[PDB]
Amino acid sequence: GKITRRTREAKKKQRQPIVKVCLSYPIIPQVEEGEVIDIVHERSRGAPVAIISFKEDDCMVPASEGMYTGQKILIGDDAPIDIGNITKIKNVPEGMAVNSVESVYGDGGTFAMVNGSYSLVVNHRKETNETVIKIPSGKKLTVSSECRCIVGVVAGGGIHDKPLLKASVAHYKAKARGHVFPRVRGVAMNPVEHIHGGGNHQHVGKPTTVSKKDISQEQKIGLVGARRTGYR
Amino acid sequence: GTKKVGIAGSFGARYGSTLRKRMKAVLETQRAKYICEACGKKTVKREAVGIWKCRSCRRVFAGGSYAKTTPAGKIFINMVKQYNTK
RNA sequence: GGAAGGUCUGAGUCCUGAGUGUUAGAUAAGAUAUAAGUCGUAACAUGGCUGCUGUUGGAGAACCAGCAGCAGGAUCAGUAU
RNA sequence: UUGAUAGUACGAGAGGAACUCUUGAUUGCGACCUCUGGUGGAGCGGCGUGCCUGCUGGCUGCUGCGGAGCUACGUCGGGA
RNA sequence: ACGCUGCUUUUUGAUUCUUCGAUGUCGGCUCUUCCUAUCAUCGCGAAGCAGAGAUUGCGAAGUGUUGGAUUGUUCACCCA
RNA sequence: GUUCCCUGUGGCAGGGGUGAAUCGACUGUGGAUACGGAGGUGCAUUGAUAGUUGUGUGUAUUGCGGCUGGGAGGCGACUUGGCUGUGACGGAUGGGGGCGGCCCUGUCCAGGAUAGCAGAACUGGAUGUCUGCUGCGGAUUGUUAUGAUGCGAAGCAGCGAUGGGCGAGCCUGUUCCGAUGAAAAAGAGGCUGCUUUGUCGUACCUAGACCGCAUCUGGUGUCCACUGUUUGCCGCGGAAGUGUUUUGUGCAAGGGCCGUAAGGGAAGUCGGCAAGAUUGAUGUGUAACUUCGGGAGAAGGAUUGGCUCUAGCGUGCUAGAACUGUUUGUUGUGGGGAAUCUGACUGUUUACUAAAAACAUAGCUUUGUGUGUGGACGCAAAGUGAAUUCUGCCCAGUGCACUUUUAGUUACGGCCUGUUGGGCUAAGCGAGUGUAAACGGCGGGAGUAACUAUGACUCUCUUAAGGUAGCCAAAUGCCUCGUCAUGUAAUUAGUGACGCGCAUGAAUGGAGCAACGAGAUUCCCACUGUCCCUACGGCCUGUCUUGUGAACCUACAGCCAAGGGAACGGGCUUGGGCUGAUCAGCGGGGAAAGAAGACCCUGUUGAGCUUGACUCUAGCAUGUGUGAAGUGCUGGGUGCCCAGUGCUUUGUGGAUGGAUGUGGG
RNA sequence: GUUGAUUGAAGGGAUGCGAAAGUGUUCUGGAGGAUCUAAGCCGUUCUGACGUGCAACUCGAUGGCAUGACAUGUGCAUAG
Ligand SMILES: [Zn+2]
Repeated sequence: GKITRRTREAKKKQRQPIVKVCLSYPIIPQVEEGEVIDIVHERSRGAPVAIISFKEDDCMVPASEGMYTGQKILIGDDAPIDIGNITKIKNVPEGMAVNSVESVYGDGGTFAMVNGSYSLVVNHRKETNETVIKIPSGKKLTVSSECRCIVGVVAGGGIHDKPLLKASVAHYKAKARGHVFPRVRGVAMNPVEHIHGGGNHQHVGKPTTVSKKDISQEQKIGLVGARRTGYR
Repeated sequence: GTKKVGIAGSFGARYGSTLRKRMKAVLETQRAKYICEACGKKTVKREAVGIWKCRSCRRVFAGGSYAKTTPAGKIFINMVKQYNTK
């Protein structure tokens, strides 16, 4: 055989990468006052980015829905509750939506940083200083009560409300983001390139669930380690 | 004008009728004009996804992809605003 | 009108387009009167799971099940420290 | 193949021929251009586009008729 | 009828003698020539041949044997 | 890479020619002769060079001097020797205004042709304002279009900026994107005088000066280029500039590219292949169906020149009338209609025999993953292929997942016990449960309704479950040219209907055709040399002359009948024969030429690809040896060895030896 | 780098109907992987020419596409 498409698309990307800018906020224990100086678009992202200026430091963060240029926000551990306002996660009531939550007290942000997402604060277990939160995927996770966050949802709304509708729109999206476009189906190739192969009719020819444990790398194509298949 | 098709009349008869109704709904709120809150004039338009700007006084704010506010943004903007009063 | 011709009225021929009737057709869904029947028993008694109206799924067939409503019901009604 | 032979011979009837004479054709073969048809970058006319300053006269494009010659859809020709 | 004896080389088999340092492999269209086991035209017998229409046999290969619908078809099957 | 100029000569030989502050590069950026960037324009000059030589005027720069100022004005916008700005950024489209060129027009000075006539022609040259901002003012105002305005309209006064008609840069708006349109070098500045400006390239050729073996009908980045007709920078014709010869014939048959045809009108053919036919503009008139947008330029009918006038306002377009000809006017520009199969649509493909029903696509569904610079509206792997309407039943086999906290099976090393055995300590396999938009699968036999016929109903064998909704002799039906109807004079074709369907059937996707198609099929109108059946004509070839002058192929050769022969002889045996040596034709034979048959078989000859072939292997999983010191804690058996295990700082995280399992990558 | 035309979506103006809710007509504007044509680019058919060729893939007529999921010079990255 020859080497399959999955493995070559991985090698092309170490030669010529897609790069995003790494948003994060700094450490400031005393309550300061910031200044949104600009909100801007970025290639390969869907969310707009805000430029906020402190007394001796500037930062780039995901803008929340409800920000505007020239607005003042506060940073510090004991800061008041309002859209924006980087503050510590024990000063936040239950049922409130936050974004860009860190996990180690000083790493910037880790959770909920894409277009239109947030995490939920569910419980404050005041003994042991633990906070249960819900992250965007649904998993529940206890963090310390000293990690910081941002109040509100990320801007950029529901981007899937509008269909792509046309070939050229999927062409411009994959140029900016790096998806495989177009995709030739594996059953339409010759056997030399794909485990799905030739044959006098187009058909896979054997089970499409494959293992995730113990088999050769380059055999893991299809539905890898699937617990269940079917419509519902 | 057109009876049922509106701003989706640029598509002729392509793509199917269910998909042309999704285009018509999101295209009306995306290309409309909104009143500014700082100056009070009707001059807000969309620049890119999530960026709405006023042509007079130049102020920029952040919202939804195709609408100026989103249904889950309104819900949490109130909670922060009731929490401060009470 | 000197004539070649011009003008008005206009049948008929040749072609296209609506209408309003009437009719043939392989196949094929109903209705009704019969015979002589075959399979069951849905309704009428609390008719052996009370019955009926709308709606949505299912079964050889009557019909069966879910959600709300009606008595044309099997109740004009029953002891508060 | 037409007319005559003949509604005759033959036959209860119904039906129904031949030798000899006579009229036209179909197809093959070999010629011919008087007539009719086709063609005719020979010739004459009509209507145009550009160019010679315009009219006259030219050159260039499309069109009607179209002699001679060639031809067929036209004309001629079979042992006792 | 039941049995028995032949001929042709147009069918399809049987065989493997020639050709694998290559003999262009189906049908149609076009064009020529040969055979007779004669379909028509010419001559002549038989009859369960009255006439008419056909049926069966002998001499005879000079001349003729068409136009279409459906199928790639050979073949087949209908119309004139 | 000297091909450029001059001289001599029958192509060579000899001697000449390329001049730079103000052209390009040597300098910027992870890149560069097209991106960024200190600096110019006229006129004249050689045999051959010129933004380079000479000259009129300007701009920058190297260095060296001399003199001189740190404030005046304006309510304000701003004026002045009086710093900290730029470089620096996409597509489409409207309005205003135009470099050069071209056209119409008044006047003046000249040019070329002419038999005759021409209100005096034709040609050349020269001349012929508001995007914005401030003060007062105090409510209206404007566009082709969207508008502007008590967050201060119009108006008045200022500041700043800058002959007529057909538009390039330029000014000013609107719009489009899950696409929003590089980076770095390079800032300072007044009036004057002298002085400086390094290195390398520069001749000639856009195809007869390049590549394709060549003076080859092929290929090769960018810029400029007039006019009549016209919507048209196309087609059909003209300028400017550029290229070009002067003693071959005159035209048989057969070819290559074209023109015209009586009467018939697809009878031709596998098949309307080829040709003919429609064609611009403006009134009129437009169906079924349909995703309501379309279908649609549907279909069908009519008008059109020249001349002389009228009407409108926006002055070149639009509308109306009379007259006239040998009846005729677009001297260009889509054939249409009725059905079936198939792919939704615009797109892409086998450079050199396949353009498609193949591939892509939006939409729809499933799977994995809490972190990569990227943080689940994310990133990656598969199938189906727009919308609409649907997507049934089967977990027994194979695959995948979880669990083994209630069987078995199983390796190094360590520990235990014993005379060289036995115990204890893994994952995997096995077992249990779940999963079909995973791979796939989806039955026989007997009776039974008052004529026959059939079987709602019953018994029976049997499966993991027995093919559901729909659809069909369909690109899927062997038998088969199935059976009935319809179109023809005549139907192995087409369409409609029927269904025990060799072997239809549900994201292996089923049913379904609005819109789109150089896709596959059948019929109708129109039209014709496709044919009946061919004729005549044009130009280039061929035929004939002069010059230049190949190749393939060749045992030896070259008339027939029969015979025998390795079973189809030019030559052998027995018979029959044209014609003494030319020229043009032609396709019967030479089992004609080309190519050590690709089909087929054999060889103990290969290679591409697959897997349930044999033997192995990268990677991955899981125990275990090596590695760093000190301490506490809970549990096992007999004092014991081990498990997890927290803590302390003072090793470190980079690795490395062997064992078992898995492994068409 | 990319000519000249055709069709006429949203938004905006005017005018008519109606008790109201609502709706008719017509201008303006200039959307869309919307329809032709040019510079040009491809390669459907003639199974046309040619087939020791102009040519180791060309020539003629006919046809398809021409604002893009385009075409093209040059710096860099990918190698059996
Ligand atoms: Zn504003």
